Amino acid sequence: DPVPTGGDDPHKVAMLGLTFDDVLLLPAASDVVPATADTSSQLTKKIRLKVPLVSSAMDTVTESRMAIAMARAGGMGVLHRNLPVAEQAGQVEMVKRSGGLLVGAAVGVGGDAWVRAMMLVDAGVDVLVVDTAHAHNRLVLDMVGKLKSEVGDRVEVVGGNVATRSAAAALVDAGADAVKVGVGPGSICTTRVVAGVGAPQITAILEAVAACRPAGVPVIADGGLQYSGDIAKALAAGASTAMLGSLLAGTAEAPGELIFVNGKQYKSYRGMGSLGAMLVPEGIEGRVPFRGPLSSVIHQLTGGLRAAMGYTGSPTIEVLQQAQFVRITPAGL
Amino acid sequence: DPVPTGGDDPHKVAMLGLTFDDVLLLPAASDVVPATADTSSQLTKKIRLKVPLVSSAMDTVTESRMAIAMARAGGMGVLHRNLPVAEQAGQVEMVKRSGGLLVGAAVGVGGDAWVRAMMLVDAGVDVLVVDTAHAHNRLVLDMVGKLKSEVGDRVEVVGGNVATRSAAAALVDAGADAVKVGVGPGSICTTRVVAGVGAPQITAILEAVAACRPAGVPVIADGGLQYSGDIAKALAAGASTAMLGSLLAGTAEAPGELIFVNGKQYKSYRGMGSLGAMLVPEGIEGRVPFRGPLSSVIHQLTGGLRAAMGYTGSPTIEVLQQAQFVRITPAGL
Amino acid sequence: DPVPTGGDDPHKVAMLGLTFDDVLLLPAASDVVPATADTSSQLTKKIRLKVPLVSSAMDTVTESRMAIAMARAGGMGVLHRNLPVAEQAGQVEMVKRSGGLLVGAAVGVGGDAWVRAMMLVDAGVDVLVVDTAHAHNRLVLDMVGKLKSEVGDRVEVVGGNVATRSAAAALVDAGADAVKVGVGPGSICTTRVVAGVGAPQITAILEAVAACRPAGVPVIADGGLQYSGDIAKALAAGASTAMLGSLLAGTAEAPGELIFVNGKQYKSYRGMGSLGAMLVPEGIEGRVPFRGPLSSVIHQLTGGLRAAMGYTGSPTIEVLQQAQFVRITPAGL
Amino acid sequence: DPVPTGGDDPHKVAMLGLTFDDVLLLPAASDVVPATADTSSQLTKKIRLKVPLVSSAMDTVTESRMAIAMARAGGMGVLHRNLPVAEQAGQVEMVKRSGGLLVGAAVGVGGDAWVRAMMLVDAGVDVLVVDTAHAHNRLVLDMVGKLKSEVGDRVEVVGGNVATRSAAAALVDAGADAVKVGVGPGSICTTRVVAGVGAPQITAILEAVAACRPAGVPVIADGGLQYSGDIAKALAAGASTAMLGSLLAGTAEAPGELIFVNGKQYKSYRGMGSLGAMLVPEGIEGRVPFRGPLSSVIHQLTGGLRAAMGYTGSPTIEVLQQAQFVRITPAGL
Ligand SMILES: NC(=O)c1ccc[n+]([C@@H]2O[C@H](COP(=O)([O-])OP(=O)(O)OC[C@H]3O[C@@H](n4cnc5c(N)ncnc54)[C@H](O)[C@@H]3O)[C@@H](O)[C@H]2O)c1
Ligand SMILES: NC(=O)c1ccc[n+]([C@@H]2O[C@H](COP(=O)([O-])OP(=O)(O)OC[C@H]3O[C@@H](n4cnc5c(N)ncnc54)[C@H](O)[C@@H]3O)[C@@H](O)[C@H]2O)c1
Ligand SMILES: NC(=O)c1ccc[n+]([C@@H]2O[C@H](COP(=O)([O-])OP(=O)(O)OC[C@H]3O[C@@H](n4cnc5c(N)ncnc54)[C@H](O)[C@@H]3O)[C@@H](O)[C@H]2O)c1
Ligand SMILES: NC(=O)c1ccc[n+]([C@@H]2O[C@H](COP(=O)([O-])OP(=O)(O)OC[C@H]3O[C@@H](n4cnc5c(N)ncnc54)[C@H](O)[C@@H]3O)[C@@H](O)[C@H]2O)c1
Ligand SMILES: O=c1[nH]c(=O)c2[nH+]cn([C@@H]3O[C@H](COP(=O)(O)O)[C@@H](O)[C@H]3O)c2[nH]1
Ligand SMILES: O=c1[nH]c(=O)c2[nH+]cn([C@@H]3O[C@H](COP(=O)(O)O)[C@@H](O)[C@H]3O)c2[nH]1
Ligand SMILES: O=c1[nH]c(=O)c2[nH+]cn([C@@H]3O[C@H](COP(=O)(O)O)[C@@H](O)[C@H]3O)c2[nH]1
Ligand SMILES: O=c1[nH]c(=O)c2[nH+]cn([C@@H]3O[C@H](COP(=O)(O)O)[C@@H](O)[C@H]3O)c2[nH]1
Repeated sequence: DPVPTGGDDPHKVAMLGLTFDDVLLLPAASDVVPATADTSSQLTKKIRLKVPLVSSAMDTVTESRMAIAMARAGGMGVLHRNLPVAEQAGQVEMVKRSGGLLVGAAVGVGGDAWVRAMMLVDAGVDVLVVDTAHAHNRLVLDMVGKLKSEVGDRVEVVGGNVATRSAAAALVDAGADAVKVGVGPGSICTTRVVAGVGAPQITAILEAVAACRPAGVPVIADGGLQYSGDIAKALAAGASTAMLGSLLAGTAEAPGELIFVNGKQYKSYRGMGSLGAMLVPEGIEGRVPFRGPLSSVIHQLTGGLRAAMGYTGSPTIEVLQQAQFVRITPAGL
Repeated sequence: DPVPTGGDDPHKVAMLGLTFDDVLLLPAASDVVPATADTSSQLTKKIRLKVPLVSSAMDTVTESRMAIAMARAGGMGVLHRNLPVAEQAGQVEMVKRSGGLLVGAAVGVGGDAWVRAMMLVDAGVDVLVVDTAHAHNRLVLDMVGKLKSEVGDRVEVVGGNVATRSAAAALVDAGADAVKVGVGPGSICTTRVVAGVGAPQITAILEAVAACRPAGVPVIADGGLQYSGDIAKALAAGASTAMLGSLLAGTAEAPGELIFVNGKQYKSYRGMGSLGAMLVPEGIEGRVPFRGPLSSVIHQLTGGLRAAMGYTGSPTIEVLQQAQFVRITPAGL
Repeated sequence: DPVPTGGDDPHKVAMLGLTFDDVLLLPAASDVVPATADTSSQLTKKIRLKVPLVSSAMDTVTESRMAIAMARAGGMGVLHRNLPVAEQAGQVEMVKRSGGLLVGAAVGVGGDAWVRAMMLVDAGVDVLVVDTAHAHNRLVLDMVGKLKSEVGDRVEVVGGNVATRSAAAALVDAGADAVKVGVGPGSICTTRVVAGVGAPQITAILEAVAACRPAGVPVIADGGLQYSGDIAKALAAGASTAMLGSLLAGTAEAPGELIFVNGKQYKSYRGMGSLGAMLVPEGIEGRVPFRGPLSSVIHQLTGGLRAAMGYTGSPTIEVLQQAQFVRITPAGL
Repeated sequence: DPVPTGGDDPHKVAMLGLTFDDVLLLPAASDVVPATADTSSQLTKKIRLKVPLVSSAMDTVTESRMAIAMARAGGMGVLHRNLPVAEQAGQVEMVKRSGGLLVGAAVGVGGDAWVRAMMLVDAGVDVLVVDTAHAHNRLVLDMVGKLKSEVGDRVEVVGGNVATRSAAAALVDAGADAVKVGVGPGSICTTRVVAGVGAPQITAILEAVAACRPAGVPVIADGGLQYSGDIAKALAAGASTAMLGSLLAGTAEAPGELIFVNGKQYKSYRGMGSLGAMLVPEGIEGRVPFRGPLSSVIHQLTGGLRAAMGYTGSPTIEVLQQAQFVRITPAGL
């Protein structure tokens, strides 16, 4: 008898992938109210954040202003790599000189990326993010391993992005201090349309965590978070932090100017694989509603997270990571 | 082999949650026609209603005018608690002086809520509703138990809201005279977006009833009812009454004035967790179509319920609670 | 362990109901081309149609003009019962005098319905349709049995509507010469919203056929057919004929006049349970695009059916009833 | 106990059919970057293409200009058969005289189709495509066998279209040099609405490949490809090439003129079963956005395919055919 969806191979369709909108967190017994919840969580093996949020390494999201504001809000920014090495290293220094704030910076793969990494380390960066669409490529695993052996106890090395248990395991073996998850889910991502490739993000987190948690390696959920409720869902699936692009792109601190249209305000937001950022693009150029100061956006996001922690009876993010989901049907939206 | 939706824990995604739109009632053998159906049902252990409908404890739904009209229609109102204690107690007296009509009133948790409760009991209220977003919080279970031990044979004590079997069981153990179900489903609810928390309402009722029915405790289905057909579905899932917000907010008797727009009439309707009602809000402020007199709305809702009773062969609500569902696909809408 | 959708009763959600849009017919080996297919099929035990289509007993679909045109096209009309007995009987005579054409007529339940039935039989009707929303009501089963024992070898007696195997079996036992299926699916039906009751139509046909086929009783699929492809699907699920309302309401022969709007033409179409037709209505009043002559509409519908017969390798409707489905996902629409 | 979807036959609903939008390709371990991927693949047993793309045999897609451009781009065109034999044969000669480019041409079934085929072979065509809606009809299998025995080592003979394992197996037995898959999926196809017949295309490919691959016969995925990502999905499901209609209809090289509307440009695109092309039509007449030169469209499509190959670690199309899918939910779109 055939597999009900076709052919005779039961592993051809390997999984059923759930995204954020497919699940809700179940309320549970609680002695936690939103006010008493503790939102701190590991970004990497060595680095703990007060607020488990990181801004995306995108040229419409994180330059020094955003990185400073994120660190002051208890999270962290990852400086984007679409600018000369000297300028990126300069922005690292601008952040570190603003009171010894934490900061990360993105690098790619290869010789130029190596020079960039060494300059960032010299400028005092806390976290290097090897920042790629496909960390299961051998070249990315090599870059992560080479960085960790060279500068590994002066700096934390994050590898990404992955969407499977096997890819997460490979980054763990290469020595990553955190594993970043997300292939396909970004709001400005067209990888699913252009390449037909991706993994729904709740399932991707569940799978990456199955490799990373037994190894003591934190998982960063990256892409597709549209609402504060999604942050609670990502962390409950086992992520330790979430990386945000679109939710932060509309803020005052994000690079780019205010666009006034029809009495409404917008800001430019674009994929780092868009034509404008870079050809077969895998990102789009768009705009998002203007959201005002970063500090207030983060307060709303953390407020939603704290509500989820109270509903699930989670005093800490570590307990939130043990919460359960109910799956919902299309009618549920 | 992994769980097909991710990870190695088969209980991480604990349930598949159905909402009202996911199911239909199956017609069955019948010697009932809508005219002969008996719609009476227990609100609490001690209180039976002629019509199994309760109006929401919301400041755009139930003040004394709505409570009087609901009781005269054979149901009951629950007076909202967004007003001073003296005024809420006054409205209880206004209802009781209108012919010994049944009335309930909402209270929260804590010292002020206690003073409020004692005043309501003194004013002659029939039902206290401990009225919270999360009754599985230890503080709410304590409030329910404290009220029941103190004023428990003078007044009925309802606890809510819950969305799981374990939460319902906890309220039963605390001594609730009814258990109110609904976390996430309200029309003006943004808990699912803000906190990422909720449970689809048919599954939530089925689970709460699995704890409550063996204990002889009635379940009140609260939130997400959009159509008269949903009332029949909630009761068939095992609820004994339904609580209505949006379906009653448009009525003449609801608080608030008529809004004339484009020759159409509306009334304000808002969550009790909205900014206007209260910060990270979990409700919105909106409007609903004006619906005319409450009496006529209730006649239409009970007419739909009676039709369902005839189709399912249910002469009483107790038999309707034994009816079966067919699940439908998205194509079914 | 609970049922995954809630509670501890695996039969509470009894079925997964498929509708027409949930399935496609699988192509199969074929020596049939659309031109050679034979579309004849049993309407009842004793009556075979050349084209397996019947027009709905609705006052915006079938009066004598439609009945004459349907019979001439190789199908049949069922005259509606929203008119005096004398007038309905008169229209039966008008059809029979137009060349001994087949005709049916609807009756309800009770004394007045009985008088109506006797007059229709005297006027020479071929088929009485006991025409109700819920044939599993004991009163309807009694009417079917009483008619069959009284006038049963002069006239064929159809009973409906049902949506389950048990209801179909009950009509078989009462002596129905055909069983009509459809509770909830009609285009102008609001039973699913008002009463929350219904059964998706492919599953309803599959279940009714499981009772009717072993008893040699034909099944009429009634309601929810939107496209010619749906007729092939209904017959493949095991129905022997299909009854059409909305697909025929726009035709020249349907009662009602042409409505000109924005250079487009419409005709009124309304449920027989609508306010205008009859209170808690379970039908709506609307309009449908004007479609021109009935003869041309039937040619298009039979052409689609013949195409399906060629694709499935079915030379006759009896072989089409053995065809298989593939289920499709929401993405499939 | 009944089948959960109705009746007592577990094979009545035979399969669950997935389409392109139901799945994503899973990233895997990779030493492939888009630049190093090899996109060559078998069109037929004897013919390999550099780019695994074929243009549809439609009179709004492929005449000699499109066929020349497709062959120069490394793919192939199939000349449509809605024109006199002499003219179609002439266009074959026009292509062959443009540098010994590969070309195919469509024929139907019967005596006239035979004369057409012989003229095409004499004009030097490389591939005859027996071009029908239903190749599991005995008449089509006979045409394929007759052509292969008569002209079979001078020319390759493709048979289509099929949507099942059994139909693919029948074409293999008849001697097809490739099997073309797609019943129902075309953008301008109304077979699913008119006849109610079809098979979702990923499942159809998986099933056809289960018959064809063990026989060494290539599968051409035909219809429903909307995005470059769909090409990667079709090939991963086991197809060896993809045939494109709508994605190529907007190009400069496609037959038909530019339609200027609202400052936007369009081109006519119509099914070959549409009224205009040919009655009960199973295709529609429409328009598609103007896309510019074919060469640039093919570069974008191959770029998406190469990205998918890098993500899946596939250096060749043969390895891409071993990639795995994750199924997504409706929420996933
Ligand atoms: N999402 C919501 O906030 C929500 C949901 C349902 C109803 N309401 C309505 O809003 C009004 C205020 O209700 P409320 O419960 O927000 O009032 P509240 O602030 O008075 O809280 C009362 C008690 O409920 C518990 N609680 C509430 N939310 C919690 C959470 N996220 N985590 C842990 N415990 C929690 C706490 O024990 C708290 O002491 C009421 O009228 C209620 O009917 C709000
Ligand atoms: N939802 C609907 O009301 C509905 C559905 C299908 C067809 N129709 C059409 O509307 C017209 C009136 O049909 P009707 O059946 O409402 O007529 P009706 O009022 O004449 O009822 C006839 C019999 O059907 C049974 N019945 C009908 N609805 C029932 C219910 N909810 N519960 C139990 N028994 C019920 C009763 O035995 C009743 O005596 C007919 O022409 C019919 O074709 C209505
Ligand atoms: N739904 C459609 O009609 C459809 C589907 C795919 C492609 N097309 C395109 O339309 C054009 C005409 O194709 P066609 O196959 O309609 O041409 P056609 O009328 O020339 O038929 C050719 C042969 O296909 C078989 N066939 C076709 N439809 C059938 C059915 N419903 N049942 C049984 N056998 C059937 C018959 O054996 C017939 O002799 C072609 O260019 C084709 O590519 C049409
Ligand atoms: N779909 C996308 O292109 C995508 C996805 C996520 C993030 N981004 C962002 O865009 C920017 C560029 O990222 P990038 O990875 O495209 O940069 P890149 O071109 O610098 O590639 C870096 C390395 O990633 C690997 N890689 C990337 N795409 C691959 C594929 N399709 N197949 C195999 N290996 C592949 C290769 O080893 C490559 O050497 C970054 O800022 C990143 O955050 C792009
Ligand atoms: O497929 C992609 N193409 C792109 O061009 C692109 N640019 C950024 N990113 C990724 O998207 C994340 C931001 O996602 P959100 O806007 O949903 O927060 C980021 O954090 C990245 O992981 C991309 N992904
Ligand atoms: O999540 C929520 N945020 C809020 O601000 C809010 N206010 C009311 N309620 C609840 O909603 C119920 C009314 O729901 P309906 O409008 O769907 O009838 C009510 O009966 C309550 O249970 C809220 N829920
Ligand atoms: O629920 C209902 N309320 C009504 O008022 C009503 N009127 C007709 N019918 C039924 O609908 C069938 C026609 O359906 P279509 O328009 O989909 O063909 C008809 O053939 C009937 O079975 C009704 N059903
Ligand atoms: O059902 C159909 N009715 C038609 O009239 C018709 N014309 C073409 N085709 C088929 O559609 C394919 C093109 O599909 P796309 O536009 O989706 O690429 C083509 O390659 C054909 O397989 C038809 N199918």
